[PDB]
Amino acid sequence: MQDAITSVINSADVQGKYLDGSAMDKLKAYFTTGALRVRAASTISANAAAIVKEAVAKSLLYSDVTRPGGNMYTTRRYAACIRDLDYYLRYATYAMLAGDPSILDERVLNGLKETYNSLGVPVGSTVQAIQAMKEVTAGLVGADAGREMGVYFDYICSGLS
Amino acid sequence: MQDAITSVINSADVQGKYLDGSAMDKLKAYFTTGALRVRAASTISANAAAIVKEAVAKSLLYSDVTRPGGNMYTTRRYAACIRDLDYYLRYATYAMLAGDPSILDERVLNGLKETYNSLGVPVGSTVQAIQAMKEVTAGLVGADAGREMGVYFDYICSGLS
Amino acid sequence: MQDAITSVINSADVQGKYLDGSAMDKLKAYFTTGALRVRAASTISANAAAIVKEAVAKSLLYSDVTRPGGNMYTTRRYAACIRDLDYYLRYATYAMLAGDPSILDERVLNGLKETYNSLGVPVGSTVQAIQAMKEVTAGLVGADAGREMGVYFDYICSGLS
Amino acid sequence: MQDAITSVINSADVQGKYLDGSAMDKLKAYFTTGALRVRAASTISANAAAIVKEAVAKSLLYSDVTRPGGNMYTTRRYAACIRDLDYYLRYATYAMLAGDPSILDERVLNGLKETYNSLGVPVGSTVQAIQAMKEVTAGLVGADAGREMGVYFDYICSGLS
Amino acid sequence: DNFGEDTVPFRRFPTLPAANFPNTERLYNQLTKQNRDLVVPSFEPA
Amino acid sequence: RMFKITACVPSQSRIRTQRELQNTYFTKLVPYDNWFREQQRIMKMGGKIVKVQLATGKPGTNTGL
Amino acid sequence: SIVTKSIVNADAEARYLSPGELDRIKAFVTSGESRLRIAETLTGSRERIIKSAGDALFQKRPDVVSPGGNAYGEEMTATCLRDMDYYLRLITYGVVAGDVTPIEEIGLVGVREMYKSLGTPVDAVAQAVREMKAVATGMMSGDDAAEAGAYFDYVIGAME
Amino acid sequence: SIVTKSIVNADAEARYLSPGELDRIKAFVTSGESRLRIAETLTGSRERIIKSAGDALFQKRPDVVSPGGNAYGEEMTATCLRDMDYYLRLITYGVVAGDVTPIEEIGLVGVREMYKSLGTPVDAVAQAVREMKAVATGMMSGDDAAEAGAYFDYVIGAME
Amino acid sequence: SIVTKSIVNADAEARYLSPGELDRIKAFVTSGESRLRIAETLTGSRERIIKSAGDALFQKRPDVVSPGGNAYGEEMTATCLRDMDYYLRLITYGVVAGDVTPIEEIGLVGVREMYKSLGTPVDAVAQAVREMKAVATGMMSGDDAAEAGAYFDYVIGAME
Amino acid sequence: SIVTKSIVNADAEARYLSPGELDRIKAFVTSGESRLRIAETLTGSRERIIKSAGDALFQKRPDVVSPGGNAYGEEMTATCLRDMDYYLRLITYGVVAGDVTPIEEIGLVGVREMYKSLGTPVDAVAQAVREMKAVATGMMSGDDAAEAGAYFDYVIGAME
Amino acid sequence: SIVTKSIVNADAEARYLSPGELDRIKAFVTSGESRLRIAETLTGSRERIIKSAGDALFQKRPDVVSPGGNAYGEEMTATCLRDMDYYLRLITYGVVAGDVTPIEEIGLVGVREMYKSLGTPVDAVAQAVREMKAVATGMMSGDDAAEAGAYFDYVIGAME
Ligand SMILES: *[C@H](C)[C@H]1/C(=C/c2[nH]c(/C=C3N=C(/C=C4\NC(=O)C(CC)=C4C)C(C)=C\3CCC(=O)O)c(CCC(=O)O)c2C)NC(=O)[C@@H]1C
Ligand SMILES: CCC1=C(C)/C(=C/C2=NC(=C\c3[nH]c(/C=C4\NC(=O)[C@H](C)[C@H]4CC)c(C)c3CCC(=O)O)/C(CCC(=O)O)=C2C)NC1=O
Ligand SMILES: CCC1=C(C)/C(=C/C2=NC(=C\c3[nH]c(/C=C4\NC(=O)[C@H](C)[C@H]4CC)c(C)c3CCC(=O)O)/C(CCC(=O)O)=C2C)NC1=O
Ligand SMILES: CCC1=C(C)/C(=C/C2=NC(=C\c3[nH]c(/C=C4\NC(=O)[C@H](C)[C@H]4CC)c(C)c3CCC(=O)O)/C(CCC(=O)O)=C2C)NC1=O
Ligand SMILES: CCC1=C(C)/C(=C/C2=NC(=C\c3[nH]c(/C=C4\NC(=O)[C@H](C)[C@H]4CC)c(C)c3CCC(=O)O)/C(CCC(=O)O)=C2C)NC1=O
Ligand SMILES: CCC1=C(C)/C(=C/C2=NC(=C\c3[nH]c(/C=C4\NC(=O)[C@H](C)[C@H]4CC)c(C)c3CCC(=O)O)/C(CCC(=O)O)=C2C)NC1=O
Ligand SMILES: CCC1=C(C)/C(=C/C2=NC(=C\c3[nH]c(/C=C4\NC(=O)[C@H](C)[C@H]4CC)c(C)c3CCC(=O)O)/C(CCC(=O)O)=C2C)NC1=O
Ligand SMILES: CCC1=C(C)/C(=C/C2=NC(=C\c3[nH]c(/C=C4\NC(=O)[C@H](C)[C@H]4CC)c(C)c3CCC(=O)O)/C(CCC(=O)O)=C2C)NC1=O
Repeated sequence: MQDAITSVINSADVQGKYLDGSAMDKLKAYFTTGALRVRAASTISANAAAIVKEAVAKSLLYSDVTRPGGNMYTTRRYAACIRDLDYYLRYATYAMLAGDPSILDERVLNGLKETYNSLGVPVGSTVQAIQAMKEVTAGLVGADAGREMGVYFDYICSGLS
Repeated sequence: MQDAITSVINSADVQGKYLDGSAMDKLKAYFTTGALRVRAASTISANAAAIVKEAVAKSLLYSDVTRPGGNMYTTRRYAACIRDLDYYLRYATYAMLAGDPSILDERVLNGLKETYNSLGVPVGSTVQAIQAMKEVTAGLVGADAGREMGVYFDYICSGLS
Repeated sequence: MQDAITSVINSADVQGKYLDGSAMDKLKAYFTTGALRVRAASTISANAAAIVKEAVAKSLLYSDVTRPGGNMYTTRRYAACIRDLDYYLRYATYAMLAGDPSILDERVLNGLKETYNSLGVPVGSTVQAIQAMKEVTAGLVGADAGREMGVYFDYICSGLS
Repeated sequence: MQDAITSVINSADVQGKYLDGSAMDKLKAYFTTGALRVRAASTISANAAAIVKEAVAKSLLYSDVTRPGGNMYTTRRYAACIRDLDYYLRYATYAMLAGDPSILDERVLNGLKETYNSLGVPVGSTVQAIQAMKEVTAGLVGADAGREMGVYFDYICSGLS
Repeated sequence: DNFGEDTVPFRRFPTLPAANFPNTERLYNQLTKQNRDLVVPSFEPA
Repeated sequence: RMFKITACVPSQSRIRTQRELQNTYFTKLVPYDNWFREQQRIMKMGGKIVKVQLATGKPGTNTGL
Repeated sequence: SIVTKSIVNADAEARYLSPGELDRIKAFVTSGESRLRIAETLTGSRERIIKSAGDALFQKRPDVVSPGGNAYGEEMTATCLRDMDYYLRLITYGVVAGDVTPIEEIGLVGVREMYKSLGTPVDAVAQAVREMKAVATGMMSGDDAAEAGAYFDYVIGAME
Repeated sequence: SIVTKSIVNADAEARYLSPGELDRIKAFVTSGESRLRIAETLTGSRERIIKSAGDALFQKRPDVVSPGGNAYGEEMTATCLRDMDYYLRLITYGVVAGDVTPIEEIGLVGVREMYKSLGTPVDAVAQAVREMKAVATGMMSGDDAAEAGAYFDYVIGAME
Repeated sequence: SIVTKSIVNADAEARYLSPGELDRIKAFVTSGESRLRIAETLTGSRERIIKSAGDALFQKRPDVVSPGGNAYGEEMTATCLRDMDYYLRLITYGVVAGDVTPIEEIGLVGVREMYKSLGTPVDAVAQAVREMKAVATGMMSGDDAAEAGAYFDYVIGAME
Repeated sequence: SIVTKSIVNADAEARYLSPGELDRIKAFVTSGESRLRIAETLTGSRERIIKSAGDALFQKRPDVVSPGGNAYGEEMTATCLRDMDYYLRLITYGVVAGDVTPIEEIGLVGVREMYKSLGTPVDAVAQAVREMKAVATGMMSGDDAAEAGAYFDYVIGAME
Repeated sequence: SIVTKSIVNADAEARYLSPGELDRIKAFVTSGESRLRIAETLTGSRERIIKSAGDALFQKRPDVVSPGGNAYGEEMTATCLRDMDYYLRLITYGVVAGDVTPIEEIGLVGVREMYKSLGTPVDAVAQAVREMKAVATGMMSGDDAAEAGAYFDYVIGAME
């Protein structure tokens, strides 16, 4: 679990030097992004349920998954699906606030692949749902923070695939 | 954990159809077997200790296992052996009653292989003991239910080997 | 967990015989060593903290490990290092008292290798620290018990490497 | 557990009324004193062990209670006494920050008299120790911060007596 | 030793520490927020 | 910081009449702070550890775990 | 079915099946024809049951068919009747199973969470299964209506 | 509040307040004046907030005011306006306290269980707080609207 | 031995060995010659002990040698004497160990379960080890007979 | 930083970040320039701070520089100043982090255990960081001196 | 003591005292005369032990008596010799009791916390007990010096 600040401190710590001016440059880059990161995080926290319901209504609803024969058929599997999507959105918001995708590699993509292979979850439908959620949150909170959420959603998809 | 009934309902549920006549055919097959399944289950439940003692007296007793140098030498290992055999017989009776070996794959053969590799338990002696128990219960409860117990004991041996 | 006595009883038990005269010979060998084993154990128990601090001051202190860039840099890693060394010395004292390195193979070297690979602990620095601790305890408690501690420290190093 | 803000809100809610001008004035009083509370809490967090050891050096040292027969005699009893005084200073800091002594009778003064009466702890000597702790910290943080610390120290001494 | 890795803990009815049974009974016989009192403060020395 | 541990633990004192495969063989995620005490407990059970693995760890990081 | 539930009960209690539950499985075996008849009559008249129950639900609770409500429009009302179809299907599965457990596995675990996601009022669904229960027990003979109404009653109990 | 949360979070950790938490309490102590100004803005114009938000809600979700709706029959709409007044009061409490522990610790813990026992759609309540947020942030300056919309945002987020 | 038990005691209590149990290990070390003499005399006369104890057991309890009993026939009586051989062997192991723990590990954990499986009456085995105890303490000198009778007494206590 | 701590707080409480701590992260974001200035001035004059603080410590507590003490000799005094360098470095890291957590992770967990191993008196180290605090706050402007003295105060509090 | 430890260790195990523990108590009961002789040797010459051990300690560790150390001044050196007198008294108690539960249960449990709260280097206290051990084992015969040095060894081991 590291921020932009903690990754800068960590990188300056492995080689063993003090804080140089380029580290201060990265830190001021993080701060001037971090103000709008805060406002986008509040907007996503306000509208998370509508974001997830628009994501599943965009991609997963009238397919074979939410139909019978898919892995989203029963109400147990539907509730697990909505919970999986809520967790993707929440951890993407954490990675957006920290400015580092180390949390997504640490807590989300740790053993998610093998349990998704073992339960038979389709990776492609999940990736489509996450990308639909990505442009839903991009149209919600704005353009630059939409790109911020975009690279972290893409990090989740790349760790998933 | 599924019966013949629950597997029929499950298969008709994945493809999404209602109950067809072939499902009713499988269900009536299950019932006309299930009456004698009940009587054989009562007979096995009545005589389980004699069945297990005849199984170990048939195969494991005067070998190197119950002797020194084997994995059945101490009283700790002997008690664990009798408990393992009792559990094989009990779960075979459950699979005979349900008409489905999903319980044997679910609770017996889940991690039994790797702990049998890790403790150094001989697989071949266990398989011989289970087959001896198989024809002991076949001579006890009868021919058709002997075949019923036979395919479930063989399922346990195939998951073990 | 076996002593010299329990290993003698175990070996006479696997083949199945009673106590022979050679077993009594090994037992009297264990006793005539065991008196000085007791006095050396009391001496090591009295001076364990000084032994460990002399071991780290001999080998690990002015290197890159206790410096930055090493695995012994932070106070968390230093405290873990001193705890690892204390545990090596304590288990070596237990193996010296029992007269058998089965405890070192049982409790120390069980999964210590793979966690030392996974955390990135240097094996060579640990081996140097253990050998420095070995001749520190040899100069402390004496020559013959120094050899006693020597083969058990060497057992720990051989299981580590 | 409630600060001045939560107690004001609880009074206005048990009334069922909105926040009138007297509640606004109480919250303005707390929001004026809060910066002084913060700075005094930092200054007290600076010198926890020094304030505790100066309180023992003023009251409890060189008296009968550290001599044989006293309740502060042994090293276990000395360590538990230092622990109890650190608790009193820490919770007085918490009650100073909240501006309400509800945490003191919720979490210090709840079963403290019965505990001290069952153990045989002298209540007058520990009241004098808390009074010397109050005197030392009022010498540390000044007049008015020392007074707003001493009101909760007097609360602890009154609930203990 | 008592519960294990897979078992939810449950109400034990212990014997051999002589304090342990009436303290356990006085603890579990109450409902939550029955009273603010601590059922044992401490044990008196011998 | 989470260790994937797999361990086969035999209980020699009691022949447990229930199935208890999870008490015997299990693979689980342990935090790093409690992994030391849990490894000591497993060694006191005497059970052999097939594999340990660490994937949340990021070793070598002095700051931010 | 009843056999899987008796097996997991004898498994958790680590014993063989008692002769009481062996007699229960035997009585279930003999009552298979009656439950086949009940599920047969329910699979026969599912459309009439669904149409009368949906119109009775819309007559009772007009909030769902109102503008701004959940089931507004042609496709939304059709999906409402599709969900009633799924629930009557699970009712027939539990009727032929002798147990409520396939209804639990397929359609009772997360219905509050998923209907919290879709925006469906769950008490309206409980009213829909209430109307389906009233109509199906109006169709059946009274003893078989009591049997099917036990499973319908279980579904509306797990709803609200 | 902020002071309660900092005290408790240092209290479990068996430590004093860290200096970062102390300048957090100091910054909240300095921003209390703007918090009290937002609270007077929300308090003094509660009539127009509740009236306009109820109007926009019943315009947006007419089925709850429609026959069969939970809020039916003048008192049901009017009764709802009291629940909206409760939530605006909790918004004012959370604005003053600097944290959402008044709002959560009073009117958000068992809100799902209560509104399920009353038969109320919780999404329509989220729309009511959404219209209250629209009228309230239409009533203030920019940073004041953001600081009040944070707590309005928390209430609508804790609904769903 | 006593050293493994003192080590696991100091391990569970997470401390070094106390000087009391260091003195216990030292006293065990000095008493090694006496226990070697006891185990020497027992390993000397094991056949005579087994023959007299088996005939005394068959004279006391004739149910095991009767038709229908457990130890009926030549091979069954020989296996009975073989089990008495194993128990006297474990008695010698525990006598030379200074502790009852190898007797526990090898032959005391599941003897009730395995003799429930074979059909052996366990109280008859307790009588057999009682006769072996009486004969072996009849052979030894009284102090060494007390030491060996402690381990024999432990075995018959763990039997019944 | 403050963001990792707010994230682990929202994680353990299993909710999103509150608008209070979003405003805390935003205020931390705006105060980045002031903390950059503080860490800039500290990284500028680290040698002068260390020299004056070490001579003040040796003037106050001469036991460490005495014969038989810990820091006796050229290399031992140089290592003492090296440890003061590490602690001022961690002070700058925590000053720029906005939180005391990197100081905790790198140099506050086992300092009592490791200085118990080396023989260093830990209260002397607390006096050394006290002198470093007094000198660094003597260098800074009073508001920035209060900020840096918060982290210095935390270090000497975790020492003693 | 030995009897307390044996009684408690049999007491948790729900058994009586094993015969090995009983001859342990018997051997301690016989060696009590030599224990009382060592106790009179340690008691009668306490003045010279404390004086010579304080002299050799302050010769060995002069920084704690130099200005800046803990035991600087008249009263502080008197309290230092008083603490050494306390530890010699506990040594005499542990010599009589045959075990270290008097020494540990009186003056070794929270010794680190107490001497950290006083500001005392614990290694210099270990050197004080080392010099006390040197003077005391220089005062006796061989086995008497070994038996007293066991308890002195336990005190210095429990320091570090
Ligand atoms: C409002 C826009 C929506 C709505 C409201 C509605 N509420 C009720 C009845 C009650 N509501 C409460 C709610 C609270 N009590 C609290 O203390 C708090 C926290 C401060 C809340 C939110 C309670 C206790 C009642 C019961 C009566 C009472 O006030 O004591 C009703 C009536 C329900 C009924 O069955 O009569 C309605 C209609 N309903 C809507 O449709 C709007 C979406
Ligand atoms: C914090 C990081 C984290 C994640 C993400 C996580 C996921 C996770 N998803 C699971 C299941 C699931 N996840 C899905 C997913 C989907 N539905 C689909 O079909 C789509 C492809 C996708 C919806 C977008 C489904 C259907 C299941 C349940 C399958 C089953 O076990 O029946 C399970 C098994 C337990 C359960 O039933 O929930 C875990 C542990 N756990 C974690 O700790
Ligand atoms: C960032 C966290 C951190 C800390 C705290 C740290 C301490 C640390 N202090 C050391 C030595 C030392 N530190 C001291 C310091 C002191 N003794 C005194 O007399 C003074 C009062 C006190 C100075 C304040 C001394 C004397 C040594 C040498 C000890 C020896 O060589 O025996 C060493 C050994 C040399 C090395 O590997 O660099 C380390 C690792 N290292 C770290 O990475
Ligand atoms: C009873 C047998 C037993 C052992 C030995 C054992 C060791 C053990 N050593 C560990 C770490 C460690 N061990 C070291 C070791 C060293 N420092 C170095 O650099 C040198 C090479 C060596 C000092 C001699 C270090 C640095 C760590 C911590 C690395 C980290 O996780 O940050 C850990 C991870 C948890 C922890 O932080 O302590 C375990 C479980 N556990 C056991 O149950
Ligand atoms: C419900 C499904 C299920 C099964 C089957 C199961 C088996 C199981 N068998 C075990 C041991 C064992 N199983 C045997 C088996 C045998 N003796 C032999 O030599 C023969 C090859 C075979 C007798 C037929 C032995 C000897 C041990 C103990 C080995 C030891 O750990 O000392 C253990 C380790 C714990 C123990 O000592 O009992 C488990 C968990 N657990 C389960 O949950
Ligand atoms: C067998 C277990 C099971 C259940 C329960 C289930 C429910 C379910 N209900 C759905 C929709 C729906 N269900 C309703 C139903 C209702 N809203 C109302 O107004 C009525 C009161 C209520 C009818 C009782 C509506 C309106 C939709 C469409 C929601 C939307 O499109 O936003 C969908 C989405 C479409 C699809 O993928 O088929 C599913 C999966 N699926 C299952 O597999
Ligand atoms: C060291 C721990 C240990 C024990 C206890 C042990 C018992 C043991 N007793 C056996 C048989 C037996 N043991 C008996 C003994 C008795 N029945 C009687 O009538 C007598 C009263 C009683 C004698 C005291 C009999 C009759 C059999 C044969 C049972 C049969 O063949 O059905 C066998 C089967 C043959 C073999 O593999 O050697 C074992 C393993 N083995 C061990 O390794
Ligand atoms: C029987 C168990 C037991 C112990 C050990 C004990 C110690 C003890 N030592 C004290 C002081 C002290 N003890 C020392 C001792 C030393 N400083 C040094 O530099 C030397 C290394 C060392 C002695 C050789 C000093 C200097 C003080 C005074 C501390 C102060 O005035 O701040 C005090 C506080 C004043 C008092 O009431 O005596 C206690 C309670 N009390 C007990 O009941």
